[PDB]
Amino acid sequence: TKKRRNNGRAKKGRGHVQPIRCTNCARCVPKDKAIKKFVIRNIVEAAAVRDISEASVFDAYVLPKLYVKLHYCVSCAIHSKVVRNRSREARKDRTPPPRFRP
Amino acid sequence: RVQPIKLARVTKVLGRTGSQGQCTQVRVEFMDDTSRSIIRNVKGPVREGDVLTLLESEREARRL
Amino acid sequence: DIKLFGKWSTDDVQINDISLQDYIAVKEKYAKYLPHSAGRYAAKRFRKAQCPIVERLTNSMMMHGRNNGKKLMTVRIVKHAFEIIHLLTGENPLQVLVNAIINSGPREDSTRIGRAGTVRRQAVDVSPLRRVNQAIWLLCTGAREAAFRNIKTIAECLADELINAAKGSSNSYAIKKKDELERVAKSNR
Amino acid sequence: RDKLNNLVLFDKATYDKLCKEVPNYKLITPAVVSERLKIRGSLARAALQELLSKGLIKLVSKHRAQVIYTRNTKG
RNA sequence: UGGCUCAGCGUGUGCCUACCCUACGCCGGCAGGCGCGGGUAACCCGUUGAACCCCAUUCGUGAUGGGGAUCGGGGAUUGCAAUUAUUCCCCAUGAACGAGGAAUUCCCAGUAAGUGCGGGUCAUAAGCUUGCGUUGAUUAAGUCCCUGCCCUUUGUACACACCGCC
Ligand SMILES: [Mg+2]
Ligand SMILES: [Mg+2]
Ligand SMILES: [Zn+2]
Repeated sequence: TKKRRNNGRAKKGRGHVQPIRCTNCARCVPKDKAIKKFVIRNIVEAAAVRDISEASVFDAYVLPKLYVKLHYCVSCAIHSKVVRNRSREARKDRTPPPRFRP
Repeated sequence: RVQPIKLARVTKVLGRTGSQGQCTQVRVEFMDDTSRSIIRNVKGPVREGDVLTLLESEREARRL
Repeated sequence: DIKLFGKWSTDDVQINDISLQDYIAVKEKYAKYLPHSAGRYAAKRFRKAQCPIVERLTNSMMMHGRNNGKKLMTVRIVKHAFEIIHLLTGENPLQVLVNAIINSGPREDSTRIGRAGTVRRQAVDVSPLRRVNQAIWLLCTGAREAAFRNIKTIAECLADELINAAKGSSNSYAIKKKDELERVAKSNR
Repeated sequence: RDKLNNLVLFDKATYDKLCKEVPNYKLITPAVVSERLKIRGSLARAALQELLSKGLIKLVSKHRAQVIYTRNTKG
């Protein structure tokens, strides 16, 4: 059965879509098909900030970040458990999951 | 040259770990430096406020 | 003050480390005339801690089949042994025992499940309660194994087990298995 | 470590060893003197009760299985 | 080896159906035997004087005074019937076995284990079983790793249902 009207990709008016290799398994994936992560991590640990701030020779030395763009085929994405299967109704919504800010 | 044995006091219990329970994860602070506080996983029964031996400063640190 | 076995007042002994200061139970609060009590200490977690450590050693000294219920034989051999260590050292037998407990307690260990390098994989330091529990068992086992095919008795075998642990000469099975543990834990960091 | 084959009874070279150095150290039992002088152990009980009648060795415990003695106060 | 010193279950004389539980005294070294009773039972066995253990003796690290396997001789009870040895006692030989591989069972406080005692099976009876009692710990107050279970989601070409199908 046609599981998604989306057909698992964003290709609507496009005839062809250039491919992008997976980061983990190193496999070609269609570009809009692959789930794209944009991690902005701390360049240090959460607990390393206290030790770094002492060694830093600047008083108000702001902490750099880590701007990495990640590409996952759904095989590596499920293995990393970044995406999960949803029910038939729960599959429909396209909003991002909550950000856990508070 | 080598780091001698020091002591640290458990303040809070994080939860179980080791996928069997034989290791419990807790948060400790060092009696030598109260501002110095890390997270250490221990084995055996632990309550809040006790103090335990430590043969090295930092081995593992992670969040469940 | 309590004069355990009629002598050896408990008010003189001390624990040299504060990780064990509140995890040994020879204090004046836990000062008992006799190391025998059906006090139901083990019906709850964090309740064997206040059980007198002399009571705990007495309980842990009976093992291996023919000796699991026999407690009067254990208390008497404990009494014989404590006079033996008091004679051989000149000082308080509880101080002989307490030094044995501290010096034989394995400060760290290691425990994992998956594929391991030699024995274990990751090193995890033990709790002070585990330090006392393992030291008591290791001292008891050293006496138990030393008295299996030799003319020596339990009290004297326990005496050298406590003494070699208290001073430290790598003759106590309680410290020898402790250091054998510390080697593997450090190497598997 | 195949046999101990201790002498059941004393000879001249061990009778004097028992009576010149055994009542010199505090830790004395039929067990300890057995691993020092290489004696049987039933004879050791007989010898110890001899030395108690001779009066050079004090008693401490006197139990049916763990009978212990000691040296008198030195100095 | 001798002395000391303690339990709780629970049971006992028969329609058919013959067969109770035993105190005490005498004989025999013991297994047993002979009379004087009691109890159809909180009335007698029975203050159920059990074992463990407690205190002293000998043993003394040897396949030993551990071990009692195997086997010989003798004596007693039960039953018509004991040989293929019903059972028990006594004198004898004293075997393997010196803590047990890969694997694997049970268990969280009066538990395991030691330890005996009832009931059933019974003319004869327990290494079993069902219950009771004495002594009484270690570690743990957790996890889904190995083994399974429950709820939800999901895929299935399974529906005798994965030991499926193919
Ligand atoms: Mg499909
Ligand atoms: Mg196309
Ligand atoms: Zn991939």
